[PDB]
Amino acid sequence: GATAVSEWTEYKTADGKTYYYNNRTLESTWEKPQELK
Repeated sequence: GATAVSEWTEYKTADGKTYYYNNRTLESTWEKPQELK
C-alpha cells in the first residue's frame, strides 16, 4: 500500500476552508495531495 487514497483527514476551519491532516505523519496542509478526491 502507498498513496492509495488515505492517510489523510479533512478538517473545516472558521474561515470556511477544508484542509487536510496526515495522521500517520501528523502533517497538516492546505493543498490536497492529489489523492483525496
